[PDB]
Formats: sequence, C-alpha cells, structure tokens
Amino acid sequence: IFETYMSKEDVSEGLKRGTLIQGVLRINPKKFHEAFIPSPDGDRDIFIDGVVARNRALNGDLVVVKLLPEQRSAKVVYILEKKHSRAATGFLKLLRKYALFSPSDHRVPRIYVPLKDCPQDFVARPKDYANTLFICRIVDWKEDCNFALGQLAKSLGQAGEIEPETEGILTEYGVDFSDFSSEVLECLPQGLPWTIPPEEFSKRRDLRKDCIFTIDPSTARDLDDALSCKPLADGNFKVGVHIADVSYFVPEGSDLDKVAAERATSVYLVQKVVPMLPRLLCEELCSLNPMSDKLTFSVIWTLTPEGKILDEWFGRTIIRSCTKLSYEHAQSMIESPTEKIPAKELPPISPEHSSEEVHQAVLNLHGIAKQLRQQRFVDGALRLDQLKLAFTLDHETGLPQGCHIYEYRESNKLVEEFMLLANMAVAHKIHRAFPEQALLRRHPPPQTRMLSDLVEFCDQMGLPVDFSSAGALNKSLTQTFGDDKYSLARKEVLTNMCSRPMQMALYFCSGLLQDPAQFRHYALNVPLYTHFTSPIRRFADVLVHRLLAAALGYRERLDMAPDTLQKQADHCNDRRMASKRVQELSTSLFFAVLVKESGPLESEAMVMGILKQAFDVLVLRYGVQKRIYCNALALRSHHFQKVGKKPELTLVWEPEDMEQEPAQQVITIFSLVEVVLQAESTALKYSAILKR
RNA sequence: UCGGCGCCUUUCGAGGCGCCGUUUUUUUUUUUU
Repeated sequence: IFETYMSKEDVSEGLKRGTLIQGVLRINPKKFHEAFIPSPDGDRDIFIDGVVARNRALNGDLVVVKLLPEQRSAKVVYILEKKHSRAATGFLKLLRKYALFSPSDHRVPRIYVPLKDCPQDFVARPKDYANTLFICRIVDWKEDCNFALGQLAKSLGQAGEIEPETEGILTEYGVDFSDFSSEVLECLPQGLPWTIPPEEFSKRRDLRKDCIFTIDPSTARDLDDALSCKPLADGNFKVGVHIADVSYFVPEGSDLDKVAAERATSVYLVQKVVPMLPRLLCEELCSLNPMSDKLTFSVIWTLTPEGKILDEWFGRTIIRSCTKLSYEHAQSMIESPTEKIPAKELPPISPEHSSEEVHQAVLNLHGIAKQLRQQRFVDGALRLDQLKLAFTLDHETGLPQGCHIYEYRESNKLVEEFMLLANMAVAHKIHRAFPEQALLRRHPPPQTRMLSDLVEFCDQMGLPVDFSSAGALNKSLTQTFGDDKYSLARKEVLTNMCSRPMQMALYFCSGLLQDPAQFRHYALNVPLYTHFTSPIRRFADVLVHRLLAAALGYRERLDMAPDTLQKQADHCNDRRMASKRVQELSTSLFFAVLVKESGPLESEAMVMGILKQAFDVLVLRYGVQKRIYCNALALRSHHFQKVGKKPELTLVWEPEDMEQEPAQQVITIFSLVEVVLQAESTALKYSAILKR
C-alpha cells in the first residue's frame, strides 16, 4: 500500500512558501532502489531511497518532493508533469484473472494484464510465449497494488531479432514512426513537374552562375547546405554559405507546421531514419541536389587569407549546385595540392564548370579553415571527443558483418569551421534586431562538486592537468600526454573521466533570462550561439528562419508571445534528448548481435577502476566498457591492497601443470590487459573474460 | 553491481522471497547525416 497524493492548492501554497522542492527524478540504472533529484540551492543531489518512498513516479517525471527530517532524504508527494512515455517492452507469463508482465527495463514496475488482452491460446498453452516480445502501456496504478495495471498493445515478434527490438525501443522512447495523414499531404504543392514561379525572380538575388558545391557523406539522402569560395583581385576571398529555404514551403498555421512541430528532430538509426517532413519535401523540393534550381537563404562574407571579416550580407537567393562531393573525395583533393586528380574517382559535374575550380576552391577553403581553427583553439575552445564505431551491414539479411572506427579527417573540420561562422553571425543579427524574442543556445559551466573530485584524483597518479578553465583544460590534456600507444590510451581514459561532470546544452528564448552572463556558450567560449544552418532536420532552425526573415524586412513581425517560444523550446529539448538516447541504444544492439554471430573477439584493454572483487576495463578497439570478475577466472587467489589511495589487485593464477610455478599479475589503473568477448546462452548478452 | 546461506516454483533455458557482508546516482560539447 502506497500513500495518496495531495491537493493542487496545498502543492501551490507549499511551493510558493518554500517548504516543498520541485525537480526532475533520476533513477540509477544499475541498482533500481535509489533515486536522486538536483537541489536548487547547492550542487549535491537530494536522495530518495526505496520504491515505496517515491509514489508511482517513473524516470524523467518532474516531481514535487518534501524533505525528511535529519545527502538529504526526501519522498515524492506530487507529480506535476508526466514526462515518461508510460510504455514498456517485455515478456508475458501465466503467473485465474490476470497474467504477469515483466519488462526488460528494471526501473519500470511489473504489470498485470487481464486475459481478454492476452492471446487466445495463452491460458492453456503458454510455453511458446516465453520468447516473444510484447509492448504494454500502463493506464492505471492503484494505491493498494504493488503491480501496475496495463493494456497489452501488440506482439512484436521473437526476442533477439533486429526489427522487434528496434520497434520496441522506438515505442518505448516515444518516437512517432507512423505515416502522414492525407490532411498533411494536402498542404504540399500539387504540381509534380515543379518549376520556380516567375514572381520570385525579383525579390531574390540570382546566383545561378557561381561555383557552388556540397560536401556530405556518401550515404546521404537530404542535403541542407552548400559552400562557395571566390578569389578577389586584392588577395582576399568571397565566401558564401547557402541554406535550403524550408520556411517558404511550410506556411504558418497549416497542418504541416503542427505535425513538424510535434516531432522536432529527425531520428537516425543504424538501418533506417525516421524523418520530420514528408518524403517529397525532404528529398525532392528542399534538398540541394545537383543541376537543379533551388531557393536558398544565404550568408556572404569577404575574408582575408587569415580569415577575418570585412563585409557581411544576408539574404534570399536562387542557386544551382554543380557537384556533390563526399568526405572522401574532398580528402583526396586536400592531400594532392600540386598533382591533378584523375576524373575516374570524381562524381559527375555540371558542364558549365571544371574540376580545377572545385579543386582550388576546396584548397582555399582548407587554407582559411586551418587558421580559423588555430585561432579558435588559442582563444580557448574545449573539445572532449570520445570514440564512435560504424558498422557494415549485409544487404540481403540485414545482419552486421564488421565494425570499424569512425575517423575525423580534415574534411570534417573544413565544413565545421564555416558552419560555426554562419551560426554566430546570424545569432548577432537576430539578437540585435529582436531582443524580446529570439531562439539561442547556451551551455552552462560544469558542476563544481565533482570537478573538485576529478582535481583531487589527478593530483595523484603523476598527472599535471588543471581544471581551472576551459582553454587550460584543453591545452593541458593535449600537451601532457603526447603520442604513444600507452599515451593515446591514457588520453581515452582521461577523456572518459573528464566528460562526466559536464552539463547539457539548452535552447532558450531571450525574453525570459535577465542577465547577459548566462547567454554564454561555455565549451566554444562565445557570447551568442544559434542554429541557423540545416533546417530539414530540426524545427528550431525553421523558427530562426522566420525570425531572420522578419528582421530583414521581408515580412511582418512574428505574433508569438515570449511564453509560446519557451514552450516550443522545451519540446525541442526533450525531443533532442530522446533522439540521442535512441541512437546510442541502436548502436549497442547491433554490436551485441555482431559479437554473438562473429565468435569470440580478442582485444586489449586498459583498467579504469578497481573494486574489491571486480574491475572495469575499456576495450580499446571497440570502445565498450565491461566489468570483469575474478570468479569467472581459473586462478588460485587474488589479494586487494590500498597503497597511498592507489588500489592494487594481485592475481595468483593456477598453473596448468603442477611442476611449473604459478605466475603472478599486478593490476592497477592504466594497465594494459588482454580480454576476449564471448556470447552466452541468452540471446542478447555477452561477457568479457581475462586471458592468461 | 554482487559474494555467502536458507526456502519455494521449473519443460533445466532459469526465476521469485528472506538474513548477513559489501559499495550513493550523474557520459558532455561541435559539425554533417
């Protein structure tokens, strides 16, 4: 039996007086008996122990708590906002009136389902339904039942496959993967051979004779932006960034606008993509495909060879892109400055231009982008880059064949510098035009509480890093380690440790925050930032397109209050967090399937934590973090000692032959060991075990 | 996250309830998909 909720008037009175504390619940995944909310006063979190103490609140709910008398313990007494999807994936068992549902997630409780929802052959023959995934939605949880009451949605398929588990994590996280109704496709233009209307040749600047190109990955269906560079007659360059004009095709108030607003970010998975607009807009009219006339919104600068701004112009234009490069052709043209590249390895080009113009254009943009990068990192930019893996999937069956490591070459930096310049320029324009309403991004500084713990950790172990600032933090991590096999692994382990206390970046509206100190982006060390570029994938990028066209005098001022923009910003934030979690879980699923169907995988590892009877490794080749126990090891003994706050584990192994003396192994932090990954009898679980 | 012990339900694939002994949760920024 749980405890009943309280009235709304008492909640409001105690929340305005200050006796009750609101906050977002966070639930430990590894152990499900404890939860934490952030304190408003100080840094350290408020403890909520047990399952009874938190009244029917799931992970992510925005709850209202009351502190227990005598780090600080509280109990949930009200729920303002229900932010959890109230859905789960799991298995059904015949415990009569009900049937039991056990979710895979251990934070979701156990669910009673009536036998009308259960299938027709479950009551007598339930043995074939012990490996079959079901989706169940909680509709009611009583105050006297330890089990929620649920409605069974459907049958996914066999557990351990690719598509049942994919649809399970999409439904559990709230991603709407359904189809578009006919009232949404009726707002699209109805002319299949679409052409530019002749009244749009006077309000826009015509750039159909320039050399404009796109650099995007080989597996790309939507192209948002294009670049151009031109050498001037006094040793300067005219650099232009061109973005697809999406807000011309999405009118305000139409059903397309509400549907696009409902799912803010597109979701990218390993095998497919859940879009935000219909296929017609995303892959035909809006996308900047080669040799077609497109309506764009563009920014043009005049830059010195070191990359300093002398002129600036915003405005609506009409372009025609000439080629579509990749991140691999651009790297070839970067790495071959004095030698002509043969036409066999190049994508097709419009006959108006030559490949020499594209070649010298990407060379000049590389020359400017190098100096912009160096100056930005002298000024104090911070960059904690971890390890990401990419898969090769078989075409017919859809199973993974092998994983490799995604490498950040120079062509990924060429684009990243010009996009960072266009975003900061547009942020300055729409902030000085409309101070009351503007959409901007902010990153708070990291938490002082566990930055002090990382400082006292690196005070030991002979590491001279410093965490006083952001540029100091980046220059210290780059200079101390250097380049070596043991050193690069040291860098990876410290990047994983340093990436832990950083906070998360937020969208916000400028009419609610009072001081300009909080408008600052911490990691990039700039005072204003906004996402003007790439609109097809995000909806805040279309809100910024409307604001900038109102500021330039092309239309009337926006009629939205400063609170409506804040509500839309909160929706875009939660959609971007759920999308990020979904992509991480999809990569983890495909790796577990690869380990099971590719035998044992042999690699090296670096210890990053040591406990009394177990230790955590980080597999260097794959980047996954697994825990190793001594019980699965054929060893005579192991001893744990603490020497100068530097733990030590000594393993005395068992000799295969009695005559040969038993070897010894000493394990401390930053030690290189060898591990093997082996699948086990459960469908999607594996383990890592030490070798020799 | 477990280690040990006791009990119950199994189609042997394992689950669930207690008693001790452990250990208080944060994985972020950038660009293109």
